[PDB]
Amino acid sequence: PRRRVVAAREILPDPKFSSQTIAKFMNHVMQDGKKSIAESIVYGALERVQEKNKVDPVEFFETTLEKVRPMVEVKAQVPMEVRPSRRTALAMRWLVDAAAKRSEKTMALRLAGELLDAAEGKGAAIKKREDVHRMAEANKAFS
Amino acid sequence: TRTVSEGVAHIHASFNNTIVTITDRQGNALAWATSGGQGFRGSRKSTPFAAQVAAEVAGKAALDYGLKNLDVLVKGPGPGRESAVRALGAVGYKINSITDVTPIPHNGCRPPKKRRV
Amino acid sequence: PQVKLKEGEPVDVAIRRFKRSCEKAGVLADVRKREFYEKPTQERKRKKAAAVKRYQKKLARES
RNA sequence: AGUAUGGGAGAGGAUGGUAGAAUUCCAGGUGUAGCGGUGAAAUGCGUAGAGAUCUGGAGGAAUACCGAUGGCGAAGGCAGCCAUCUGGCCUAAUACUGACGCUGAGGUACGAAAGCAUGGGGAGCAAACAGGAUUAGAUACCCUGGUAGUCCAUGCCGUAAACGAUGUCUACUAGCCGUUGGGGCCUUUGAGGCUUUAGUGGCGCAGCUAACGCGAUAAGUAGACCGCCUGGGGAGUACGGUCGCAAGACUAAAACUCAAAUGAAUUGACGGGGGCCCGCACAAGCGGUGGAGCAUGUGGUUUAAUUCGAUGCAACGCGAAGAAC
Ligand SMILES: [Mg+2]
Ligand SMILES: [Mg+2]
Ligand SMILES: [Mg+2]
Ligand SMILES: [Mg+2]
Ligand SMILES: [Mg+2]
Ligand SMILES: [Mg+2]
Ligand SMILES: [Mg+2]
Ligand SMILES: [Mg+2]
Ligand SMILES: [Mg+2]
Ligand SMILES: [Mg+2]
Repeated sequence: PRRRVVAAREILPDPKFSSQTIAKFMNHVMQDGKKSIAESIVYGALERVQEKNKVDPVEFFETTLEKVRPMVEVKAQVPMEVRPSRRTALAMRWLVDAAAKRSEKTMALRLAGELLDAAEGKGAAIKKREDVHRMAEANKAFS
Repeated sequence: TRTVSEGVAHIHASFNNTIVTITDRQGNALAWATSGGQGFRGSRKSTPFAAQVAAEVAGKAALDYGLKNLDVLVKGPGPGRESAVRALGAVGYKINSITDVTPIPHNGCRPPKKRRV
Repeated sequence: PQVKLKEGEPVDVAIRRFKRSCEKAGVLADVRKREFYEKPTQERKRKKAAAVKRYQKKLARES
């Protein structure tokens, strides 16, 4: 805004696992206020991955989001360093967008699939991160 | 084939383009690159990035002759004059000195007329 | 300028010193001046304006 | 008011020589894909080798820095360095002439740039002109080339917002602060402080002015001489004459037409002037319209009639919160 700065909107942690990151991803997944269906999808994916490979769901999700998180951006065109909140937001948006275009029937198992793909290193979100890195390198000199 | 230990670098920076020519002593040419030639063919030829790319490619090409120390002479105005020496340092040349050689007439020939834009 | 560089002089600091030396020399302004021919009447008016501004600056400082 | 004698500052004028930087062109060396240009482009240049860098050569024109409401000259105007010829100005004392002065109708000399005649010269820039763009059109602004000219010698031309929009000369009328060239006086720490004179700038009392403003460099207070004006157009025009190779210049009307044309300043309004600031105005996000079927209103067509209103934002699920009779 022109005048003054608005404080960040506090988001209550996820009741089950007490993770603000999980709550933020859940809200990213939500559509039309259907929080119950979003919760079902996210908890189901976390439980599936935990059962498949024995790892703490919160730790694994944080580690994967770290890999998928970007590093640089360009603003209208001059490169700039992304802020921590925008980093996480872009990462989660990229994961959900790539899942939207994935070819599997459902969304929860199809989200777990992309989580494993990103953990391995090959995925649409990682490709988009590499593309933004390339474009930032191309416009590096400015600023 | 020829091997030389020391050389000079000339940066012709203008308002539309930047030329980087690496020569030996006595002015015999060894390599040359241009901001417009190294892609970026548009109004971006004058941007600092194109000059940096040109300097990088010129230095990489000139490394074949085993040049480790370079002297820098810079001519004229234009963005990208500073980027050339930075790119040379990045590629690894040790810059002995940097000097400016822009000509200054002592009220000689009449310049063109003023643009009315 | 002829900015001779020390053994451990970083390239960035060397370029900064070279820019400072060029700014002190003032070659860039001389190069700019000759881009287009300026008429004597315009030059005389510009110098008159410069002198008027300088005297006002001196009086303001003295005040 | 003028003269003799000692010193001082200066892009004052004329003639000749000379030095450095840079642009252009011409040969040679290295070397290979672009160069150049604009808001973006394109014309143009380059593989029979451009642009870039180095060496050598040719020629023209102008003199960076110093540089300064700094300097000089009647005005126009005068810029590197050196020599020759030459005008004026400032400054100290003494010594001379004894009103020898001011202005000036006619007349006469000088007089920017452009232009004209003869001969020479020509790097860069550039009227005209050609091509490429922009635009509805572009005879323009922008871009690529480019002739006269710009330069030199010898003459002509007599013009400019040739302006301080302020004719020359003389005397008098508070003060404060700079700066250029001289004279005089006093301190010392070797440079400073006071005065006076001739220039050149910034404020300002009185006074003047319609106002803005001027104010010892008057547009104040007075004197001497000259030039000029009498509403706006027609019109610095025609006729006649003079000058000029020509372009043109100078002197200079009338018929006719209108009630105005003007100066300074005051409020608003506006500016592709300057700025300052706000709003889901942008930006950052979520979901839509514009594509499909259907509902509803409108414009057009159609009809015997498709009853009448609302029309950018601010009319179009609007008057109508409800037409089968
Ligand atoms: Mg040009
Ligand atoms: Mg007289
Ligand atoms: Mg032209
Ligand atoms: Mg002569
Ligand atoms: Mg006249
Ligand atoms: Mg004049
Ligand atoms: Mg007059
Ligand atoms: Mg006449
Ligand atoms: Mg938006
Ligand atoms: Mg209307």
